[PDB]
Amino acid sequence: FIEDSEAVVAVDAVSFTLLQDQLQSVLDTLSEREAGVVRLRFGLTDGQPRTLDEIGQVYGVTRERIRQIESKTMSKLRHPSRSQVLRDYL
Amino acid sequence: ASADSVRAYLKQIGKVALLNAEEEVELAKRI
Amino acid sequence: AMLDVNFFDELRIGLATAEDIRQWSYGEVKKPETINYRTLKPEKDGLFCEKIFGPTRDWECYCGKYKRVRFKGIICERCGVEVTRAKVRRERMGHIELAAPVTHIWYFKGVPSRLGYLLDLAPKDLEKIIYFAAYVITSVD
Amino acid sequence: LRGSRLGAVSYETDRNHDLAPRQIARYRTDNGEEFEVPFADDAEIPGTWLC
Amino acid sequence: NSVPGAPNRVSFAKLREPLEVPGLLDVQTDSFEWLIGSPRWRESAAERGDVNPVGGLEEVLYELSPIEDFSGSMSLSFSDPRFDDVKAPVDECKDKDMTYAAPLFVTAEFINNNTGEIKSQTVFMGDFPMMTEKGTFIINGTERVVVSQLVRSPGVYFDETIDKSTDKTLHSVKVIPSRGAWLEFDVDKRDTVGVRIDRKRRQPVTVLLKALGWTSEQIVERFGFSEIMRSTLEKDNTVGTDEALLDIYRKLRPGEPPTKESAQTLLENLFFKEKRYDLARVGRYKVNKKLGLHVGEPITSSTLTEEDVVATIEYLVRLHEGQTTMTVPGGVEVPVETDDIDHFGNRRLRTVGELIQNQIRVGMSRMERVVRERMTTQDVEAITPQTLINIRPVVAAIKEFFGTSQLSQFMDQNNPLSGLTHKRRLSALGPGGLSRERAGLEVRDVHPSHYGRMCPIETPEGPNIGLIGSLSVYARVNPFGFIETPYRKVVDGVVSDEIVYLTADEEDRHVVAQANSPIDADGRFVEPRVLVRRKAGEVEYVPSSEVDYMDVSPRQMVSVATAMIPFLEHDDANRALMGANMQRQAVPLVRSEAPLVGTGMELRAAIDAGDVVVAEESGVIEEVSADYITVMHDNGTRRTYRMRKFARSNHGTCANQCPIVDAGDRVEAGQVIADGPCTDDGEMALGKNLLVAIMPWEGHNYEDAIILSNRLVEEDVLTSIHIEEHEIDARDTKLGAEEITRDIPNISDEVLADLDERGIVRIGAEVRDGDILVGKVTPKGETELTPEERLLRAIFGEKAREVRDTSLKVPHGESGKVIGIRVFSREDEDELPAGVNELVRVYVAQKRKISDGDKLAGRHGNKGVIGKILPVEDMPFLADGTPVDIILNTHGVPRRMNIGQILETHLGWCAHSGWKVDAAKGVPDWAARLPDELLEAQPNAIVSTPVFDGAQEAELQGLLSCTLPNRDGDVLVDADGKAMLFDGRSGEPFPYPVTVGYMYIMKLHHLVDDKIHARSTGPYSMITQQPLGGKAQFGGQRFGEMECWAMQAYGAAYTLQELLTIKSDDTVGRVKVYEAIVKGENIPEPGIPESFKVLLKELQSLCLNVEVLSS
Amino acid sequence: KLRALKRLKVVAAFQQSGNSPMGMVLDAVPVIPPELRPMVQLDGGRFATSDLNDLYRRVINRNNRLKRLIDLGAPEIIVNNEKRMLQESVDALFDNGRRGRPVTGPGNRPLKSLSDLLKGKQGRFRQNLLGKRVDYSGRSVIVVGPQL
Amino acid sequence: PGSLIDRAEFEAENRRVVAEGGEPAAGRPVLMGITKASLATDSWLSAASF
Ligand SMILES: [Zn+2]
Repeated sequence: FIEDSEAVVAVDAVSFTLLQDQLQSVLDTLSEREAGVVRLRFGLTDGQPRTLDEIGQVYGVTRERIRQIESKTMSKLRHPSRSQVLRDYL
Repeated sequence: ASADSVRAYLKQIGKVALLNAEEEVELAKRI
Repeated sequence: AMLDVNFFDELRIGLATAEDIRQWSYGEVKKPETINYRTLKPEKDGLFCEKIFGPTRDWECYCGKYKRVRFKGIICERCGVEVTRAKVRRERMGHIELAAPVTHIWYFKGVPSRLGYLLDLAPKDLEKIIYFAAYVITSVD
Repeated sequence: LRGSRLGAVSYETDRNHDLAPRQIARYRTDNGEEFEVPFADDAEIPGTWLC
Repeated sequence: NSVPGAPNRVSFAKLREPLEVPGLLDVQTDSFEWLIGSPRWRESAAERGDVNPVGGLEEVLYELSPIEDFSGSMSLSFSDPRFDDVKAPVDECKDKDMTYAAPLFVTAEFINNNTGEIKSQTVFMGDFPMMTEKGTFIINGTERVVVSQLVRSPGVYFDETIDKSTDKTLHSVKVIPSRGAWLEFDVDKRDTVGVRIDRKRRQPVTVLLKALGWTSEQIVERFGFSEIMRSTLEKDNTVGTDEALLDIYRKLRPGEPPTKESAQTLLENLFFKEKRYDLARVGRYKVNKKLGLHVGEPITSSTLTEEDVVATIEYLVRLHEGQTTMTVPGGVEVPVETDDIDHFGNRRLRTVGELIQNQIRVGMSRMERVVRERMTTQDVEAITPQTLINIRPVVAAIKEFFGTSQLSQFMDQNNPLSGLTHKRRLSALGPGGLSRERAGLEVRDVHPSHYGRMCPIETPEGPNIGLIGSLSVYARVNPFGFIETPYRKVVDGVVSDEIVYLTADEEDRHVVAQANSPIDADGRFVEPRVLVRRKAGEVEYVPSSEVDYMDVSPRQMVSVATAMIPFLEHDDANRALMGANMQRQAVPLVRSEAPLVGTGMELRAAIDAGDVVVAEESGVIEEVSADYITVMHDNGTRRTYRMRKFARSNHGTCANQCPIVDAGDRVEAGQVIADGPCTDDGEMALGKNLLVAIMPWEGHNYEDAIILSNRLVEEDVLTSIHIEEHEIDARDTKLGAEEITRDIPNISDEVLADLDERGIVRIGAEVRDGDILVGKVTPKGETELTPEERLLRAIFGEKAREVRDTSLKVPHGESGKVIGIRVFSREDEDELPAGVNELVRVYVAQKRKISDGDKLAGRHGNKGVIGKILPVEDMPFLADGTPVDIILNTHGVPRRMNIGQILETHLGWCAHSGWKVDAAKGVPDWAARLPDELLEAQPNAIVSTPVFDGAQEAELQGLLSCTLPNRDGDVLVDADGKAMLFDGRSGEPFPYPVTVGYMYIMKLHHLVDDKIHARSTGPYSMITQQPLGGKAQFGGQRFGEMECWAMQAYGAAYTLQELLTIKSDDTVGRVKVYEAIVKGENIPEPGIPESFKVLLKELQSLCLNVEVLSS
Repeated sequence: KLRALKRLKVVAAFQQSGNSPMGMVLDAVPVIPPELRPMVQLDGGRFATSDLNDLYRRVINRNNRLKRLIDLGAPEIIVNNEKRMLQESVDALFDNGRRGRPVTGPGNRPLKSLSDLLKGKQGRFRQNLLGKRVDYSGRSVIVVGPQL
Repeated sequence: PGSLIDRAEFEAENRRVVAEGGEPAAGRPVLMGITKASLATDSWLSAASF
């Protein structure tokens, strides 16, 4: 009679898969620089979260430029067009 | 049965005779 | 087996030798410790040791160096826990290297005494030999 | 009642391709049996080990 | 009758019952106050049994008194039990979850022998729980009732068997006492007499007889006529008291040195030194009566007397001799028989008093052990009973009894009757009795001694039939614990009014007549040939001179709940049993209409069930309000009775109490002053009087199904309020403290709207499955966030607030309003269990209406679910346009042998329309024996038929043919009892007249909303990975072994593989199945379950190499 | 002849299996995976053992103490007693209630050896391997429909 | 002797052993109750599940 409060919720796992897919599509709407900065900044490609200096190094620019592209991209995604699609997962 | 290992042990340890300070001194010196 | 299918076509029982046992085990428990009293994490070389029996957390070793999938199949060189999925603890076994031999209770006491026939001794007689209450001569010239 | 073994669960695809390359190290026991211990590449391999 | 504000309910009783119904809760209250020693029981003993007081507790203290050390230098005698006042009133204890108790004070006394002192104190013994006024213990805050148990009485059981190898009668005796030992005197296959003493390898008599001080010469002296004993004397094979007792010690104590003094002392120790042997008061009286040793001698000396041993042997050998009676020197002779283990002369009632006494003894003995051990260790001239007595054992024993026991059950209170019937319950399946597996099938049959001592009808119909019953109406429990029964003493063919109570033994001795006999208004019988009962249950026509006892009234054999069934004598015992077991399952409706047709037991079952406020002493009401009645007791004083409006019962039902008096009415003592849940003017009313027709209509009332008008739903005729309780505790945790606060991590302000500020809902918010009744947030600490989740959290600007949400949410399908919220907190000093800083209980409640699948039943066992609630226009209506309200089926009536419902139907109509006996030409013979003021009746006039002296069928025929028309000139129901119904749906009249009437039907507590259940994916068990079980969780339905056989028989292999792999256990397969369903793909191929891998690792753990090799 | 028959049975059984009865003398003893003997923590801190934890702990304690005594070189009395206790506890773990009174614990409840998980009516071999709770399921009370 | 064996195995064994020197094993039909019939199932798995 002991519910294991750690089991796979079934709907949670499939929901996470759907979130992965939808987020991937939305990020693919971003420009190449934008998609790259987002994926690296939030570790969507290897699970390692790269920080601003690493991202500026692998793109060969200054970290201030990386942060500006970051802010611009975030604001673009906050736009309801590509936002309301992902609201429900949260 | 005699399954009680408590008994199987107590009846075993009741064998060797009990000693005294005299024999204790002798034993300790020997040891 | 470790990896299973639905092609199972023969379930074959049979007594297991200790040689088969220390090749099953993925480690050896030696300390009668269940879980630390204060931090509530398994002990090393205990009855729940993650090194012996696999991680309690999905793709995380004990000391927390490797904590993601990209590190899988590897063993962290300091806490020794192999980073993998956390259901191996359902399947990895241990063993205990005894200091002296010991006998079963199923093939001896269960009527009829299979050992009792085997070595040609009555059950009650053997219940005095394998509980340390009678000597035995093994050979003579 | 509701209880759970103190622990955690992850929901991520078990990608079998893009991982961190390993490096199997041999560790001879006193009796001489060999027990493979996979280690990562950039990883200081210890001289001794509990097999 | 005899109750001031009695509903004027005209009875059909042809007879006249002399004795009133007793104090229906005396079996509980008198037993408990016997335990205490209340002045009430003191005066009761002064009346009957004034020989001496036995205050329960007192007896325990006296028997224990004193605790003497082995050295015999120090003695302790706790004595004079005393009770303080209850620490808190009832309602406060029930609200604050306190156990309603009162302290025990006892004068302990310690005495040193050598120097000489007494050390007297007043030691606090413990907080002892107390019976309420309603015969219940409020233990732990609930309402628990201790059910009386039936157990074999200590005594001598002479019984015999036959031997098919020899064909000889083999008699035997057992004397199983309390706290003693077993002894057997048997007569074996040969003509010898085994005397097996304490379970080990028999004995010849002579060993004991000499050891008992009886020489072979003395053996002949008393047993000369006993040719069997004389033959055994020849067979003695041993002589001499010393040698015999020496061989006793050598055998009974195997291998123990048979020294004379140890053996001599052992004889006493086992049988006469009363510290290891005590057949109690009950057994002593039993054996005294059996052997007739003593009559006026007070019941004392609760230990064996060797005088009785030799009498036992003599009685046994004369029983084998085939004697009729036996005279023992020093006592009046007794007759010679055997004994049965059912006859209520051998099964006694260990009432609540005796059970609590036994548990207190189990406590006191432990206390005594500890006391004496410490006394020995303690130094002398320094100690006192305060330093000796440990009161932990007594408290522990009483707690483990009231809580955590089989014989202390939650009072099932769905309706008041279920309360009064969970009391008065006899249960044979208790500790010290028999389990439902060791239950001899001879213990469940109604031995003919049950007549007037235990109802043969009412028993649970589950796997408990006969193990649980209920006391009769007039039964009364003897001090010793034997179920007495009142009878009328008939002398010189003259029936008197001097009620005399008799146990089962004197029921066997004497001869018993019937109450429905022609008494000729003088005590005189009329016909000489009279129905009567003999000893062995035989029924015989005795001449009317040898009758010495007559029954007090009919309906004496029957319980309380079954006596409320009208026309019971027409119903079969199966369906009457069902009717009695479902008359305790009705729910309290919002209107509570009294039954139009009933027995005399609707008023006496409410004024004594405790769920009706009673005017204690006469007065005039001043302020009648929905909460409080103020009565002005004549002599100055005033008293405010307080109601319990909308109080949750122990099964979720309402417990309202509304007054029935006005501000100027005068009340008398013992009057009903306020109805309870199921009551109307003081008469037990569990259901409504619904119009019923008995046609089979369109297959909706097919096979016990019942259809209803929509009038029942609309006008709120059948509607039960259910108050459910939810509870969340703010327990401490290692990571931090769980805070009941409004804010919750992801919970938006939309759902949060209900929560006020503390976290609790506001009284009145209509909660629905999923609402946040109490908002509690639990610390979680820092845990890794998946890259994807981190991205979303940042993009949408939502942070973590690691503290996790575990708020209480209303269970699935438990909507309704929030009647009240009760908050217990540690800051308020509320004594919550350790670790709980706050425990809040929310009482949600819903007004459930009748619904398809709800179970309705009459009073006759005619249960049935509601197949369909039809609209009001497609319902067969009369010629007047009045639609019928339910439509039962016909095919269920004749094959179930319960035509009671039909008679109840016809009489019901008669009682509604009102009759007028056409006595213009004199009272017709049809009513020649009918009482006065039944020659005419008014519409909706209440009537009653007692159970076994009810309405003779002829009376019903004539009444049915003598009803007055409704409003026009229209006799709707003709003499046959049927009426011409018009089909409401089609329109054409039905071609044949149909039975209509008013039947009283109830709403059972098997509602659909408590039963419907569904699961797609929910919680999972822990060790094995199957779905969980029960409606409290989600769980699934056990696809058991027999269903596996069923689908093997069809050949459905793929479905079996499904239901046993990827719906229950295939751990990695379930999530893949769900993902494939959502993505719209073929359901994946199932895998090995998780019950063929735990097995594999167990077999590789018991060292059995179980392996799978395809080849 | 008959006594030979019954003996003849088991001896040829070992001969034909070619299994070399050594399996009766149990050297290194295998330990069942942790999850099959869960230490669930019921909310409130109350831990829940599985009673196979306790038996395994007993065997391990006695083995450790035996190793210690062997190193010290205790007199034959103590070493033989401790070997006896090892044997007793291994026997208890593989079956509790056989070869003597049951090894009990709190409330004098007998423990649950591996055998009591694979025997009688509560073993896997007479239980959940008969019936299984299933998802995608429900129940309800039934009524008659003379329209379907 | 006294052991109970399936008929098909019995006849197949006799067919095998008439060659390599001929000797018949003498068999007699037996009637056993359903319980005993189940007890002689070959599969240890079902046998234990019983
Ligand atoms: Zn590590």
